[PDB]
Amino acid sequence: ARRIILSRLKAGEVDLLEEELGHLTTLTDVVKGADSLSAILPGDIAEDDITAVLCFVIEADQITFETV
Amino acid sequence: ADKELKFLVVDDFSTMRRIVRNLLKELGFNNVEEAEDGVDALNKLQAGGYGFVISDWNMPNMDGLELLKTIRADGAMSALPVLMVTAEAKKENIIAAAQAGASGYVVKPFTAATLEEKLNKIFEKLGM
Ligand SMILES: [Mn+2]
Repeated sequence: ARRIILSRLKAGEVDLLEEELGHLTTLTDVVKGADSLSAILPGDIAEDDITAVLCFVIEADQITFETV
Repeated sequence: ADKELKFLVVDDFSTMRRIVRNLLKELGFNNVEEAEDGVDALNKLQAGGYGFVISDWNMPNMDGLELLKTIRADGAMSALPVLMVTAEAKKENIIAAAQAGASGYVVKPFTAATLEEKLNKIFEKLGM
C-alpha cells in the first residue's frame, strides 16, 4: 500500500484536508499533527487525482506520496 | 481583489442566480451579470472583460463541466477563475472538476462566509 504526507498546513487545514480526502477514499493509519497530516491509502484512486483535488486548497509541493 | 471585478453567475434557476448575486453584493461585489446555461454563458463571455465565473453544474443544453472545459481550452480566457457549484460532494464530480481545471468547487446551499473563503482562496492562488 501507499502513504500520503501533507506539510506546512495552516490552521484548520489538517481537519479540512482529512475531510476532503474522506470524500475521495477511505484512509487508514491517520496521523494528525499540529501542521501535518499523514495516512495510508487503499489504492482505489489515482494519486494525481488526489493531488488535483487537494490543490484546490494547498500547493503541490506540500504533498508527498511514498511506499509504506 | 478589485471590488468592481466583473462576475458571470451561471445557473438555470433564476432564484439560485438571484441568491448568488445578493451573496456577492453582501461581499461588496456589484458588477455581476447572469446566464442560464453553458451556451448562454459562452455567448456573454464573448463581450469580454469578465474577471470571475461562478457556475452551476447541472444545466440543460450545456452543463457546467462542459462550460469549464470550454473556458479552459479558449486562449483568450483560459485562465479565467471558475468556481463550480454542486449540490453534493461526490468523488467522481470533485475529481472531474479538479482535473478539468476548476479554480474550486462549493456545495449548495452555501453561506456568504463559505463563499468568501472560496473567493479568497482563489484570489490568493491567482495573485488577485
Ligand atoms: Mn441546475
